[PDB]
Parts: sequence; C-alpha cells; structure tokens
Amino acid sequence: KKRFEVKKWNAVALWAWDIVVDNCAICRNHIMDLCIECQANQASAECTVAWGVCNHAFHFHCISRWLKTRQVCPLDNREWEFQKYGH
Amino acid sequence: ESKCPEELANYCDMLLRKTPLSKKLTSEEIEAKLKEVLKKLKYVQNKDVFMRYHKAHLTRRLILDISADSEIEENMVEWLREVGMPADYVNKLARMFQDIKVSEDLNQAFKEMHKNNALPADSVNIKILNAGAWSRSSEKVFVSLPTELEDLIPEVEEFYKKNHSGRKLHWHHLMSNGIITFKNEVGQYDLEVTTFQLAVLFAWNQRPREKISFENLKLATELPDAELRRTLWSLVAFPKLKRQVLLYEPQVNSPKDFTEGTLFSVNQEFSLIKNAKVQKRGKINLIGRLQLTTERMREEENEGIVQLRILRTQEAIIQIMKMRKKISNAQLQTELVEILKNMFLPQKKMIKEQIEWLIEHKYIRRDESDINTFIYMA
Ligand SMILES: [Zn+2]
Ligand SMILES: [Zn+2]
Ligand SMILES: [Zn+2]
Repeated sequence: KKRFEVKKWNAVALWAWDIVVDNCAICRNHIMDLCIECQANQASAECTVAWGVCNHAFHFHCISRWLKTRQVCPLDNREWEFQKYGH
Repeated sequence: ESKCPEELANYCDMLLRKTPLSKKLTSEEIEAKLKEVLKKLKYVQNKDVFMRYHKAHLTRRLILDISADSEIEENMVEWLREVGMPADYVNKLARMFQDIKVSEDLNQAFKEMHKNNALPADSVNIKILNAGAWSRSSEKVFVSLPTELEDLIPEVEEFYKKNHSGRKLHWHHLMSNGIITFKNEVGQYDLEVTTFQLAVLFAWNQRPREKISFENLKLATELPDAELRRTLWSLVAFPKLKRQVLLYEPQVNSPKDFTEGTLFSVNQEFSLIKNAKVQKRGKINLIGRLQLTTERMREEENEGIVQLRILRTQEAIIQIMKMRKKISNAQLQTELVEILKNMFLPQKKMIKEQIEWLIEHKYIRRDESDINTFIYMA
C-alpha cells in the first residue's frame, strides 16, 4: 500500500552466446583486445569485431581468414553471413 | 526536398513512428509519401547513410512498439527492394520482423507457462532479441531495479534456458518502460514511465515525504550521471505540464546545473488538470523523447558509417589492383567510384589516406618514375 506501484511492465533483453564475454574463438585474444596478427605485428606499418547472422562474434580479421577455407561459422556450421561490423 | 540522406531517414521515421504527423495521415497518405522519398534516393551519393539511420530508427520502432501501421511498416521492406537497395540490406531488414514474430510467440509461451506466481501475470510483457542485430551501442547503461521488478529477472531467465541453452541475456533497461500507479494526496494516476524513471520514482516508496539529494538518488538508482540528469529533468520539468510529479531544490533551467546537493521530493499535490479543474484520476505518458535518438547515438552511427567506408574502400582498391597490376591514380579513382556506386562516394582525401595506408602495409607501391601510377605487389 504505497505511493508508487507497478501496474504493467515491458522488459527487454538482447541475447548472445552464453560462455563469457571472452576472447575470439578462431584466434583467442579477448574480443575487445588485439588479435593474433595485430598484437604481434603492431611493430610497424585495427583488430575490430564482426558479427554473424548466427549471433556469433569474432575479430573481423580472424573470421575473414577462416571464411576462405569455408564460408561457414566456426562454432556452429551454418552458412556464414556478416550481420554487423560495427563494434 | 531534403537532399541529406540522414534528414531523409529521420523523415521516414517520422512517418512510420507514432507521431503528430503519423496521426495526421491515412495509410494511403503515408504510403504515397514514403514512396516519394525512396524515389529521391536514386539521387543520393551516400546511400549507406540512409540505410544505416533507417535501420536504426526501425530498431527503436520495433523494440518500442511504436509503429503506426504494422502493415505499412512491413511493406516498406519490399518498397526498398524495388528502388534498388541491396538484397543483403533488405534481407536483414526482413530478418528483424521475423525476430519480432519469434519474440512475441516466446512472450505468450511465457505469460501462460507462468500463470502461477510479483505482478498480475499478463501485466508483464517480454521481448528477447539477438544482440548482433538489435544492439546498436557498445555502451551499456546500468540501472539497479527496485525489488518489485528484480524478482522477475530470475523468472524470465530460467524460462529462457530450458528453451534455448548456451545463451545469455543482457538487459537493455534503457528500452524498458511501463505503467505505474502514483498515489498522491489529491488522487491516483497511471503514469506511462520509462524504466529509469520508474527506478527514480520508486526511491521514495518507504519515504514518501522525504527529500532526497541528487547524489543519494545516484546511489539508490545506480544510473550514470548523464542518464540520471535527464531522467530527473523529465520528472521535475515535463514540458507544457502545469504540475510536475517531482519537485527539486535550487531551481535551474538545465539538468547541467544540478549538483550533488540538489534536493528532490514527491509533489504531494500532483494532479492532471482536465477542464481547468483538478482531476482526482487520470493517465499520462511521461516518457517523452527519453527513448529516442540521442546526440551520442548519432556519433556512434557515424563512426559506424566511417568504419565500413574505410573497409569497403580498402577492399575495392585491392580488388581493382588484383586485376590491373599497374594503374594510374586518375584511373583508380574513377573505376573505384563505380564499385562503391551503390553505397557512397569516397572523397579524394580518404582515398589518398587508404592508398597511403596500403603502401605502408606493403599491398601496393608507387611507380619507380611517377608519383602516381600504382603497382600491385603481393
Ligand atoms: Zn587483426
Ligand atoms: Zn555461429
Ligand atoms: Zn579474434
């Protein structure tokens, strides 16, 4: 019996793949950090993220190299399709 | 007119979103108008801009249930396929409606599965969408929810697991809203509030007539300063209203002027005024523009357009290079403009920057005796 009370509510959740906000799967550096190639060859002359319609995320540089052997997602095996390149 | 691609995306949103304009038009009026915009698209150089802002607007509209016509809204996907937009862009658009359809089935499956019990079952709606396609920001806005809503989190969570394993939910409260009952001392009203507004107001529940400082609200709400400032502003300064739900201490004309010591209190005399006469009962929507695009989100969207540009310009240059093994700057610019034809128009400066980046990265090299002509290598 108070002044403010909930009559109705609309919650929203955006889902991702469980594990943990952990590193790249193809490579292995944190998804938010440099990748096998950058963090190693950043000795002279940007490892960002890319998503798949399958909601899986890797470093754009790691999933691009992999797609050349086969155009599928490393984790599941569905045809691959970039969903987003934005961070 | 609106030549600027972004003005055109906003305009489109103004017609597909529930708005003063969306209301002053019939399906046909809207429809025809939406087409007299897509037509003008064939004269826009940077089409990637419209595409990105249109998609960002669509996202809010479907996540917030603010489409004026589910019909027109969906038929827009074909109208875009007609004017020539890429099948990849249009297809991911169609993918969003599918995602919503899948979300609403999962909504009911929950509402019934859970007729047993925090709240009157049906009064609670849920929307669960994939992050990769519905998230536009890397920024997360945190909010500590009042127990009266936190007891739901674990409920919705278990239900989702036994449906889909190996998944994780990330609460997007910024996009959450609802209706609450405000029991005044003049009456009781139903306020259509934002979840952040909700959290803010519920701070007075075990202390109705107490004054609370900004700093203490920040502690009880756990909202980031920026969000807390505008949320509070919408409660002590909702435009045109004659009586504010909340009252604050040192008066100001901008949420920027609030300081740690500003005190807030629940106005025990709040009421709607329908017919110049106090109304003991009623309903009002105080969400306002709290869940619409912010300046920050814009800079985010532009950064995204810039990321893709650079990437798409690098790929196009190499490609043209992986074909001719030697080409003149002049020639490169022009057949490069052609490949990016349906996305945007790279300016000379960006091209030089990329070309430059390509030289130092060892993919190409200038001519031995010519500051222009480039030679593919590797
Ligand atoms: Zn890299
Ligand atoms: Zn996948
Ligand atoms: Zn990686």
